[PDB]
Amino acid sequence: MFDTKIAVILRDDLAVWQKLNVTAFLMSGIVAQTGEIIGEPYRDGAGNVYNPLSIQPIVVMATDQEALRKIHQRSLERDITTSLYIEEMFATGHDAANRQVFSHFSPDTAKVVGMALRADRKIVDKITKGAKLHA
Repeated sequence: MFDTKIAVILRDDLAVWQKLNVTAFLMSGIVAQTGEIIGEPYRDGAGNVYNPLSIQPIVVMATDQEALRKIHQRSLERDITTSLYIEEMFATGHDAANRQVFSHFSPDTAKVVGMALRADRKIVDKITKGAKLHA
């Protein structure tokens, strides 16, 4: 059990492939930020070894555009550093280009399609208010 909680919030209108793509990228940021979540390697019944994974549970949620905006706004207000993915980042597969386009928007104008955060559990619940757990 953990002081913190990991949450991923997606824009509900995304295609399923888009939700999976965004989740993958958001989580890469979460691991980069807190390498301590990675555990021991997985080992199967034949002696095969696999990547170690997050030891901490990950809650996935979805909501609408304007609801995702306030969640974004709440996280900044609470001094949380988040992973963030905007709609325009679907237009290229290049880190430099996507970081560039990302810089063209602010929280009041961005079209956020996903966000992930890891923060003290009570804080996370306040930030994510409104969002629905994903089906």
